[PDB]
Amino acid sequence: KNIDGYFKIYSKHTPINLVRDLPQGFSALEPLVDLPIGINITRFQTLL
Amino acid sequence: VQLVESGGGLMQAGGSLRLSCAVSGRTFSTAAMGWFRQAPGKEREFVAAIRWSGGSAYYADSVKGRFTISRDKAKNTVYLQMNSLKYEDTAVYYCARTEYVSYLLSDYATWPYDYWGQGTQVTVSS
Amino acid sequence: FNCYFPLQSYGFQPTNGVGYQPYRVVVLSFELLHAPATVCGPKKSTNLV
Ligand SMILES: *[C@@H]1O[C@H](CO)[C@@H](O)[C@H](O)[C@H]1NC(C)=O
Repeated sequence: KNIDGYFKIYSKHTPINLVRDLPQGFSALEPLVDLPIGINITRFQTLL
Repeated sequence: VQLVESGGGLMQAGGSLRLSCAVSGRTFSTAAMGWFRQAPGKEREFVAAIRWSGGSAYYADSVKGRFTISRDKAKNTVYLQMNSLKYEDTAVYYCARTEYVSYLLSDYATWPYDYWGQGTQVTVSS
Repeated sequence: FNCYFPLQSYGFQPTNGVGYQPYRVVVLSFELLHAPATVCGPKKSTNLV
């Protein structure tokens, strides 16, 4: 997310055994990164 | 920093020769290049100058309409195209370089240059 | 004539007058945009009791 110029990145890694779809359950994401960019964002894309 | 001259030599009057002068070694900047000449027993004398930036040229009266100075920045080389050769053109020709930037091109006729080539003989025959 | 090169060199010699000798100059300008302030000072800490 991007709020008042700061880019907040939270993340969480877990093991799973579930090819078909998202696992049902509950888990919280701890913050990892806080970037003082002050950059506008309205679009994004992924790189594999 | 070295100035390496080439070309010239013997040519019959009315003919054309081209002198080259290549600059080797690390330079910070070049303001202008020039050609001078010294005939036996005579004082060394200005021939032509060229500003490295823009390529504007300044000529001694004695060579106007006959000689052309030119520059190849990428090859770090100055040239003197010597057309309509006369006996009076017989001399050792010297390449010169300066980092001194004058607003006034005509200053290159009288400015003491910092770097000098070894000199190349031009001999004009009948 | 009436056509000159806009730039000219400096005559910086070791023997030149102080007025004509070279001087290195840095100008520090500060900016406050609609963005986070990312250039902050030390704010030195004190011992814990
Ligand atoms: C950032 O996006 C907002 C929302 O449309 C817009 O008003 C503003 O002009 C944009 N700013 C920049 C840096 O273009």
